[PDB]
Amino acid sequence: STLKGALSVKFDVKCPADKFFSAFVEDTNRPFEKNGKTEIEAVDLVKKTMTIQMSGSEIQKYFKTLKGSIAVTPIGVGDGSHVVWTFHFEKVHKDIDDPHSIIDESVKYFKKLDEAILNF
Repeated sequence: STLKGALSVKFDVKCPADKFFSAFVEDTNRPFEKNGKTEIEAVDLVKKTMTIQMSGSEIQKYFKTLKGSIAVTPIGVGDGSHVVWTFHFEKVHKDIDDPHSIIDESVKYFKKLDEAILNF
Protein backbone atom coordinates (compact mmCIF):
# COMPACT_ATOMS: atom_id res chain seq x y z
CA SER A 1 0.00 0.00 0.00
CA THR A 2 1.70 3.16 -1.27
CA LEU A 3 -0.55 5.21 1.03
CA LYS A 4 -0.13 3.77 4.54
CA GLY A 5 2.82 4.21 6.86
CA ALA A 6 4.05 5.84 10.04
CA LEU A 7 6.81 8.00 11.45
CA SER A 8 8.04 7.61 15.02
CA VAL A 9 10.42 9.87 16.94
CA LYS A 10 11.99 9.04 20.33
CA PHE A 11 13.32 11.82 22.57
CA ASP A 12 13.79 12.77 26.24
CA VAL A 13 11.80 14.99 28.63
CA LYS A 14 13.16 16.41 31.92
CA CYS A 15 10.14 15.69 34.18
CA PRO A 16 8.75 12.32 35.44
CA ALA A 17 6.48 10.43 33.03
CA ASP A 18 3.51 10.19 35.37
CA LYS A 19 2.75 13.93 35.22
CA PHE A 20 3.93 14.26 31.63
CA PHE A 21 1.45 11.75 30.19
CA SER A 22 -1.52 12.91 32.30
CA ALA A 23 -0.84 16.54 31.40
CA PHE A 24 -0.69 15.61 27.69
CA VAL A 25 -3.82 13.49 27.87
CA GLU A 26 -5.62 16.43 29.45
CA ASP A 27 -4.42 18.93 26.83
CA THR A 28 -5.76 16.74 24.00
CA ASN A 29 -9.21 18.00 24.99
CA ARG A 30 -8.23 21.16 23.07
CA PRO A 31 -8.29 20.53 19.29
CA PHE A 32 -5.04 21.07 17.31
CA GLU A 33 -6.55 23.37 14.66
CA LYS A 34 -9.75 25.33 14.03
CA ASN A 35 -11.82 22.41 12.76
CA GLY A 36 -9.71 20.01 14.78
CA LYS A 37 -11.13 16.71 15.93
CA THR A 38 -9.30 14.39 18.31
CA GLU A 39 -10.59 11.04 19.60
CA ILE A 40 -9.23 8.58 22.21
CA GLU A 41 -8.95 5.19 20.52
CA ALA A 42 -6.73 3.65 23.22
CA VAL A 43 -5.33 4.74 26.59
CA ASP A 44 -3.58 3.35 29.68
CA LEU A 45 -2.98 5.67 32.65
CA VAL A 46 -0.56 3.16 34.24
CA LYS A 47 1.96 2.49 31.45
CA LYS A 48 1.31 5.96 29.98
CA THR A 49 0.20 4.95 26.46
CA MET A 50 -2.45 6.49 24.25
CA THR A 51 -3.61 6.39 20.64
CA ILE A 52 -5.63 9.31 19.27
CA GLN A 53 -7.48 10.00 16.00
CA MET A 54 -6.88 13.52 14.74
CA SER A 55 -8.68 15.14 11.85
CA GLY A 56 -9.68 18.59 10.66
CA SER A 57 -10.26 20.40 7.36
CA GLU A 58 -6.62 21.44 7.50
CA ILE A 59 -4.63 18.37 8.53
CA GLN A 60 -7.07 16.57 6.21
CA LYS A 61 -5.53 18.25 3.17
CA TYR A 62 -2.83 15.59 3.43
CA PHE A 63 -3.88 12.67 5.59
CA LYS A 64 -7.29 11.03 5.28
CA THR A 65 -6.17 8.81 8.13
CA LEU A 66 -3.95 10.11 10.94
CA LYS A 67 -3.50 8.70 14.42
CA GLY A 68 -0.95 9.75 17.00
CA SER A 69 0.27 7.20 19.53
CA ILE A 70 2.34 8.22 22.54
CA ALA A 71 4.37 6.07 24.95
CA VAL A 72 6.27 7.67 27.83
CA THR A 73 8.90 5.95 29.97
CA PRO A 74 10.71 7.26 33.08
CA ILE A 75 14.49 7.43 32.67
CA GLY A 76 15.92 7.33 36.21
CA VAL A 77 14.51 8.35 39.60
CA GLY A 78 13.15 11.87 39.19
CA ASP A 79 15.56 12.48 36.32
CA GLY A 80 13.36 12.65 33.25
CA SER A 81 11.91 10.18 30.79
CA HIS A 82 11.67 8.99 27.19
CA VAL A 83 8.74 9.97 24.97
CA VAL A 84 8.20 8.22 21.61
CA TRP A 85 5.50 9.61 19.29
CA THR A 86 3.90 8.25 16.10
CA PHE A 87 1.48 9.29 13.31
CA HIS A 88 0.09 5.98 11.88
CA PHE A 89 -1.16 7.64 8.67
CA GLU A 90 -2.85 7.08 5.34
CA LYS A 91 -2.16 9.93 2.89
CA VAL A 92 -4.72 10.95 0.30
CA HIS A 93 -2.31 10.31 -2.60
CA LYS A 94 1.25 8.93 -2.85
CA ASP A 95 2.87 12.31 -3.52
CA ILE A 96 2.04 13.61 -0.03
CA ASP A 97 5.28 13.98 2.01
CA ASP A 98 5.87 11.77 5.07
CA PRO A 99 4.93 13.93 8.15
CA HIS A 100 8.48 15.08 8.92
CA SER A 101 7.24 18.63 9.56
CA ILE A 102 4.14 17.61 11.45
CA ILE A 103 6.31 15.55 13.82
CA ASP A 104 9.24 17.95 14.19
CA GLU A 105 6.57 20.44 15.30
CA SER A 106 5.00 17.75 17.55
CA VAL A 107 8.41 17.49 19.22
CA LYS A 108 8.40 21.28 19.66
CA TYR A 109 4.96 20.97 21.19
CA PHE A 110 6.35 18.38 23.58
CA LYS A 111 9.55 20.29 24.50
CA LYS A 112 7.26 23.13 25.66
CA LEU A 113 4.80 20.78 27.39
CA ASP A 114 7.84 19.74 29.50
CA GLU A 115 8.93 23.33 30.36
CA ALA A 116 5.41 24.36 31.39
CA ILE A 117 5.06 21.48 33.85
CA LEU A 118 8.61 21.81 35.19
CA ASN A 119 8.08 25.49 36.02
CA PHE A 120 4.45 25.30 37.16
